[PDB]
Amino acid sequence: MGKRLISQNRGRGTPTYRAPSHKYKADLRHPRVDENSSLRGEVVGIEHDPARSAPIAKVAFENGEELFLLASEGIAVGNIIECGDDAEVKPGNIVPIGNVPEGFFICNVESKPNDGGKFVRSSGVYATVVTHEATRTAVSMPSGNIKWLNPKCRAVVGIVAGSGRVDRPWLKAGKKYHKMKTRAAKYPRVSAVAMNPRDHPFGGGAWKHPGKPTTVSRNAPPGRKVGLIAARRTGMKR
Amino acid sequence: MAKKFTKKGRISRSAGRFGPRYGRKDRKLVADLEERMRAPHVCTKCARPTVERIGTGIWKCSKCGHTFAGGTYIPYTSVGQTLLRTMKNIAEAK
Amino acid sequence: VDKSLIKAVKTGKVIVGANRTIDAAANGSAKMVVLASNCPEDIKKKIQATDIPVLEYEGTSVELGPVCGKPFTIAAMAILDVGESDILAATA
RNA sequence: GACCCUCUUAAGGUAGCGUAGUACCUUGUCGCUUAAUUGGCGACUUGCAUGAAUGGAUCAAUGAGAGCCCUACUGU
RNA sequence: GUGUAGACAGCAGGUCGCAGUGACCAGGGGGCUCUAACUGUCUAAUACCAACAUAGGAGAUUGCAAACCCGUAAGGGCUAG
RNA sequence: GUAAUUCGAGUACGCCGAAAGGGAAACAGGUUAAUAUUCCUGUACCAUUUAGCGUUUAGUCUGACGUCUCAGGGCAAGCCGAGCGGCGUCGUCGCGCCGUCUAAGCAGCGAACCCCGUGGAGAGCCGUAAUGGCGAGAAGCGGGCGAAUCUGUAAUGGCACAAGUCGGCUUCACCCCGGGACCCGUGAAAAGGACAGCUAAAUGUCCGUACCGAGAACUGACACAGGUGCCCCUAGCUGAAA
Ligand SMILES: [K+]
Ligand SMILES: [K+]
Ligand SMILES: [K+]
Ligand SMILES: [K+]
Ligand SMILES: [Mg+2]
Ligand SMILES: [Mg+2]
Ligand SMILES: [Mg+2]
Ligand SMILES: [Mg+2]
Ligand SMILES: [Mg+2]
Ligand SMILES: [Mg+2]
Ligand SMILES: [Zn+2]
Repeated sequence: MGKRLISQNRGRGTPTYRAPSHKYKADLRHPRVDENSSLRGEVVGIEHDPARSAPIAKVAFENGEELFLLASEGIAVGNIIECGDDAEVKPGNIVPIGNVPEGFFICNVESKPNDGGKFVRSSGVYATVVTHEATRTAVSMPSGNIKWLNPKCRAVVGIVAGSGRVDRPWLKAGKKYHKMKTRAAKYPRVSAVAMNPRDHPFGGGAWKHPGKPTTVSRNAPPGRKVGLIAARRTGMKR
Repeated sequence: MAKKFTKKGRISRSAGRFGPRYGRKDRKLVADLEERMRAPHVCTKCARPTVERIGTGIWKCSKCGHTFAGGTYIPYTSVGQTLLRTMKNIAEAK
Repeated sequence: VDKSLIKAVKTGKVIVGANRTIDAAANGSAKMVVLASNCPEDIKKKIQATDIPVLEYEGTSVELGPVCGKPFTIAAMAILDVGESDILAATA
């Protein structure tokens, strides 16, 4: 058994690959709202989220529950966040995407209604509402894909705060090191061609090279799915 | 009013803290980012250039205490302002 | 109107600043108060309902300053004497 | 030794670099460096068997990295 | 002379020695090349390197009941994403 | 779940996990051959239970926080001059050294920050070491809140029952307080405490405590030139300096 790969080590769940969950502020999700209900809350603070490197808003709701929300750009302390099917479609409000006009920017979008918000959550990203239909509503993802969602899926109106985070180059291994201390990701990473053959499919050889094509089949088993996985194509576009 | 901007000194800007490290391209990028982020930013609540970054994406007004979530290095992005202008045009039209 | 606001200060008694404006409203010596687009209403609805008229300026407190000779900002601008002016009629 | 054809059983090395940490022949030829240098550097290069993220060329700063030279220093 | 002060900086004159940072402590310097950009890591006990890492550049998969991965299962890592 | 388990992830409920994190409260002197904030003397303090005397403000604050840099105040140590008391030196001189002490507790004052009341400041004024501040209310003037430390008391204890009295300078590497800068890094939690307690009596169990802590008490077979630990501390001169 030429040793297991880094991906298999991470799947094992060892401490080297686990997130420092105790360092994080909140499991960001929409407040739980019953069918045909609404809740209002006011923003009391804007805090740094170590798990995302983007601000989060602390919201005190009418029901006596205090919750951390994924902050949209422009959300300010003292703002009244409304969440409901009848809520005004305004930045920071959590409304169903069936009530959002075409061309509006949404974020923290539920995969299914009441899911808590799955898509469009990183700093600066946003989704655009494209079409409305009777049972489906379509949005353009930050990836460019068109996603057909239930119109009852809730989303906060606006874009995610923290835009331009990666415009500043790391410039230095130490800065990225400090970012990686709060993440599960292993830093730094050794290239596979630099490893021995017992440690990677690409390892070994008198000189550094994979020895086999780096595009691997989608059928390849664990310990073998390395390099370009099921690549449609390779190279820079001609 | 500013530093002794010598005959050659106006290139590194705040990226002079890095010396000859990291290449000219990324030093220029970081220097431009610092210049844009250190600029005065007008408060949307009191309308004076007193908005400073309190954290990564967190901005506060030194006068009125207005704190909000914005860009990482800029209080207001162009996409967010586009959203605001779309909603404002809709509101005006009706 | 480009001189009426300016004429109200060139030849008129006014007191700029929310503290002195509130004092003038309290004692009544102010014919009215001129408030910017940014002034709250937690202490202002009481002065509105009173016989002191409340006027709304077409711009923020930052720009209401420079139209009245003051390099600084003015939020509440209770006038005292119109003088060579009839600004009270324009207010109401 | 450019240019028509070939041999083309996909194509036939572009920019560069080049006797290289890659050059077998080989201590290659020339120039500087020495009294004299299988050396170092520069140029030329018929590249046994260079070449573009199997990254090419190049490079300020950095280096207990590898060579050569000048000066100073010395029981080497 | 500066300074509230502690002190610090400077001047004039005289003078001894072979020698005044007198001991102690304490860079030798420069030129031309190869190579790796750099700080960093490494064969604990023969290899501190041009090897590893790095920021930068590029490609690939995946819209999340995802991609990738662990488990015989129950269920997990990545993911308070 | 597993063929099954002493095996297995998750969930729920519990429970443990720090002699360097948080944390109710004690000091000086003496005493032994060897223990001493533990015994003794003196002077304190904390917690619970009980009894009496009175009661919520209630949910907040505190505990409770990173890196770098800097101002102000204090202070252990250090240094200088005078007096006093010893010792040394004394070929000449009159210098050199040592000492000239003093705990907690209790009471008193309170710098910065912050807040409140007046005030009305721009062809600009007020500040800082620096950044700064200001009609969205500067300076100035009053008030409140609020430190380290200092002062007194404890003042009779120890000292050759020898002196024991004074001043000044500086102050790290310690304490208090405030500012600024940085972060694609944001720097713990919970117990406990405070906000209504005063007086009296009783109670405060259990475990550790010697000594070494290393060129001989640990570890490396050793009274081992290694390692653990240089982990935390350190006087005068020279000198930037440990
Ligand atoms: K591995
Ligand atoms: K790598
Ligand atoms: K490159
Ligand atoms: K002991
Ligand atoms: Mg293999
Ligand atoms: Mg030689
Ligand atoms: Mg190519
Ligand atoms: Mg290197
Ligand atoms: Mg490498
Ligand atoms: Mg415990
Ligand atoms: Zn503002």
